[PDB]
Order: sequence, then structure tokens, then C-alpha cells
Amino acid sequence: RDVFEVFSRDGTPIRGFSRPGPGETVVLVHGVAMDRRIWAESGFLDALPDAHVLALDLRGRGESGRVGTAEGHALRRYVEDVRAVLDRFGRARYSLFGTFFGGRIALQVAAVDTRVARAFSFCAHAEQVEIPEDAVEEEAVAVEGPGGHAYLRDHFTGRGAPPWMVEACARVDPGELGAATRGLLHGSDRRTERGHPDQELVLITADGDADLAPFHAGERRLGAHLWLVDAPTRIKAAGRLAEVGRRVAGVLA
Ligand SMILES: COC(=O)C[C@@H](NC(=O)[C@@H](NC(=O)[C@@H](/N=C1/NCC(=O)N2CC[C@@H](C)[C@H]2C(=O)N[C@@H](C(C)C)C(=O)N[C@H]1C(C)(C)C)C(C)(C)C)[C@@H](C)c1ccccc1)c1nccs1
Repeated sequence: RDVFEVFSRDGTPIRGFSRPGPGETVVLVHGVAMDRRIWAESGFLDALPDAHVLALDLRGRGESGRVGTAEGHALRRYVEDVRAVLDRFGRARYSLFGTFFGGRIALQVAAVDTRVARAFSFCAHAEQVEIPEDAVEEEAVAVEGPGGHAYLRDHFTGRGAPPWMVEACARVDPGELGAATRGLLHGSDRRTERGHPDQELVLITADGDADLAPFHAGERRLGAHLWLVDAPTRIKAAGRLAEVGRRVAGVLA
């Protein structure tokens, strides 16, 4: 792997790795309490042996610049972070894959960037969501304080998350956990749109998801394809991420 840095629209440095390959260029977008190490740890990366893989750390996570404000964590800023990565590698065609909120990011990048030929959203749908201000602020307080990593660890353990997902939370600065959480009140509630007719949009979730309605809504509204994995919940579906990688590799082939 090679490392890269790019600068987002607002000056934030965005750092990542490039794993060269002869195949399609795939850009990987992690979730809120994660960093780019999840792709190797989950087995997703080994499922794409031929692809040119680009994996960034979103702002405030991993090796990328610190933010520390809620508006700095607005959805539009993460979209700018990903588009900067698309600029550095100069391709006309990219396939994006995002986990959890990273899926929402990938969908929004697809809406605005005609270089995105495919976008895959793992365990996130594309529809409008009502965000309860009070509960999100409460969660920001929990995650940003001294007990914040333990709060997330305990929650994800108790819901059967894979170990890599449990462990990743402790690698995120508590101040950025709080700011990213508050950032969800700045634009993340809106639905995403289709960027252009030829785009391939894929949503992935647990067959046991308690709320499949918005996933079906995306099939209808966006012409998205819905992929199911065997799991009772979205968190547990993350145990199937390597398997999903193999299915992505079948599309890219
Ligand atoms: C139903 O969702 C689940 O089954 C768990 C699942 N979450 C999500 O799919 C989505 N979100 C949510 O549904 C709600 N949102 C929350 N908090 C905002 C939020 O998400 N976070 C703040 C901390 C950060 C780790 C992240 C998170 O995970 N928090 C958990 C908490 C229980 C540990 C958490 O969901 N809390 C809740 C409350 C309200 C209880 C505080 C909502 C409807 C208000 C948007 C994410 C992907 C998203 C955010 C914005 C736009 C669209 C989607 C995940 N499992 C692992 C990673 S994401």
C-alpha cells in the first residue's frame, strides 16, 4: 500500500491509503466510530484482490485532520472529503462502498458526482430520516466524556458487533465522537438522489432488519438494488462484511 493526502474544500487534510490493482477503482468510506483499518480487519479488503482500493480516514478519524465542531462534521463536508480523494486519483469512474453512516456518505457523493459509476450502502438506506434532537445531543454527551469509549464498546458488544467494530471506537478521539454525533443535525436527515441514469445503486442490510421499509423505498425511488445478508440486526450484519465483499467483487468482475 501507498499513503496519500488530499485537502478537502474547507482545508481539512484527508489521509488514506491506496492499494494498487489492475481492476476497478473502489473507494471505501467507514462509519462514525471507525477508521480505515476496518477494511482489512473485516476481511472486506481481501475479498477484492484485483481492485485498486482507496480507503480514506474521514475528517477527525484516523490520520485525518481534526475538526472539533458540529458544523465541521456536516454531511456536506464528508462528501467534500470523498470527492477530494476522487480528484487525487483522477479516474473517470469510481465505485464507492460505505458502512453505516459511511453508506449514507457514499450515496450522497453518488448524487452529486458524475464520476461515481456505482455506490454501495451497507446497512444504511437512502431515505429521509427524522432525527430526534434531544436523543442525539444526549448521545453526543455520552460519547465525548471520559466514559465514552466504554459506552460505545458496551453497546456494540451487547448487540453482537464483530470485534473489529467494538475495538475501532477506542481509536476515535472522544471530542470527535461528540462533534460527529452533533454533526448529524446538520444535513444528514435528507434523502439522497440518483446522480445519473446509468449509476448502479445498491443497498445492503440484514434480512432480519426491523425496518426494511425504507430499503424498499430506495428500490422504488432510486432504482436501487437491495441485497440481504443473513443476520437479525444491522449491527450483526457487520459480521457478514467479508462475504459482502465477495459479492461486490462479482459485480466488479
Ligand atoms: C437504527 O439504527 C441502529 O440500529 C444502530 C446503527 N445506527 C444507524 O443505523 C443510524 N442511526 C440511527 O438510526 C439514529 N441515530 C442515533 N445516533 C446518532 C448516531 O447514529 N450515532 C452517534 C454515535 C455514533 C456511534 C452513531 C451510532 O451508531 N449511534 C447508535 C447508538 C445506539 C450507539 C445509534 O444508532 N443511536 C441513535 C439514537 C437516536 C438512539 C441516539 C437515528 C434514527 C436518529 C438517525 C446511522 C447509520 C445514521 C445516522 C444519521 C442518518 C442516517 C443514518 C449503528 N450501529 C453501529 C453503527 S451505526
